[PDB]
Amino acid sequence: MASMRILLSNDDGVHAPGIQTLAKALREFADVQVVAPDRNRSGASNSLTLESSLRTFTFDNGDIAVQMGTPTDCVYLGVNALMRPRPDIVVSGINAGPNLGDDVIYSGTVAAAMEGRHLGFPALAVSLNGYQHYDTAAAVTCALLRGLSREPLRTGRILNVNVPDLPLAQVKGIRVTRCGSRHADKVIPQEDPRGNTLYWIGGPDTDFAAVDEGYVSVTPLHVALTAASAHDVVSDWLDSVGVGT
Amino acid sequence: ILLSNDDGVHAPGIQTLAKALREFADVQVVAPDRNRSGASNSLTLESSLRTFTFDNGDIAVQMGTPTDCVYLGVNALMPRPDIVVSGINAGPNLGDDVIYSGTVAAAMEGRHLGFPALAVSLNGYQHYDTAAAVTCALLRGLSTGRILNVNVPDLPLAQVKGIRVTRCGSRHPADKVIPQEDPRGNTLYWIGPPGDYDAGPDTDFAAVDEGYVSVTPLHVALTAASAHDVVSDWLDSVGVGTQW
Ligand SMILES: [Mg+2]
Ligand SMILES: [Mg+2]
Repeated sequence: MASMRILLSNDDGVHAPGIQTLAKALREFADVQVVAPDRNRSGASNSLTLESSLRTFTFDNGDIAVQMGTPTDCVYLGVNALMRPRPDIVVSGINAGPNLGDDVIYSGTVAAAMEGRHLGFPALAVSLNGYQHYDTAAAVTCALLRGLSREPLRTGRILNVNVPDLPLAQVKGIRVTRCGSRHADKVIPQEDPRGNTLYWIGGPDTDFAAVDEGYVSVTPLHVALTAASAHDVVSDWLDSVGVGT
Repeated sequence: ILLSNDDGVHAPGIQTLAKALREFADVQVVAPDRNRSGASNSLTLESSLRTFTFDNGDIAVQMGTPTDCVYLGVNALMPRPDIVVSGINAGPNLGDDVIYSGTVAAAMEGRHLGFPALAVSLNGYQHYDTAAAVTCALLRGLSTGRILNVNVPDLPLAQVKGIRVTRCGSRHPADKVIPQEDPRGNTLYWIGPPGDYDAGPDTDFAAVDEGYVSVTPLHVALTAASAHDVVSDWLDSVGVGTQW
């Protein structure tokens, strides 16, 4: 029953209908602090903005927008400075458009969640497979948060949630999925004065399939980029050709 | 060699590397037509990407991503390269940022396509020669399915101490959040170390602090660590589809 501290961010910026819908739904049963970008960051790199002062705007309701802040900037500032006591969880969304595939790491929605993966509860990244039923997506997120406060799930990770763009009553249920994959298939030029020649035009368990079949898709993600297997197969490769003239 | 980057075909880091590498190896430059450090690094999956070709051979993909430059370079524009390299970046690529880095991304498209790949970055602004020298030394190797991720101190080559096989950190422990004001009184926040330290003994972060070339074997993480049943059981135990 008790009040969970939620850091809410996104990719689409403080004004987006997705984050503002979710925030209203969440403020009914949780303490919500919005720290989001000052603009829509679709197509924009994610990174922590280091050693460069970030200006902070405060809205009437207390939402805060970070001037030129990436989704990771917002999460970093929210976790370490802007939400006191420190948030229990980071929620990122609701994003306008899906976040499916192995390409999700390059998305700002996932990136914000990823930045909040070390908190008390695993981070949620929430995307709507469209632009209409934010209500459905906000409902699915609430169910998830209630569940986490009931029986906690292991931290250090994120759940990537994709919600079909459907009325709540038409959603068939929730599946635990794994990410899909979309991609040599390059084509030919067609410029009117032939300005250039070199051109391009570039599973039953995948997240794509569950969403297409009308289900909420939940993919558990973690970041691990090193093998102890690689660490010394290049270390003995380095000490092979050491210092010498 | 296919040489690309994140900061553009005219970038100092890539030009200094392409010149130093043209000593030992043959290089084909395919890089974005503009600085992309602020742009997303995914492939542009369903559009027609124009290319520009300079007198020296260099190719610039118009509005290209760093991965686009590797994909479009290999399977459409360039004999097949021996090693795909991602030019000397202006600025570090340390810890969590490697997931987000355009420089790292370009190397990643390389090994997905099935090539050896190198990504290199300068922790500063001045000593591209130092970084080029380090890369040339490294490329001079016996001439893993993982990319090396290399970070170089911004020092004259003679001031550089060693070379460390490192792993990635998350975020630097020394990087704190420091509240500030501007002359207008606006509230501002500054992320980073107030001076000097305390980094993980084996991390990419640590090496650079101590004047050492960080080299990390790398592969991006979209895995679950087979934690699919852990969550599957969690949705059954707690009512998540109940209230509808
Ligand atoms: Mg977005
Ligand atoms: Mg760059």
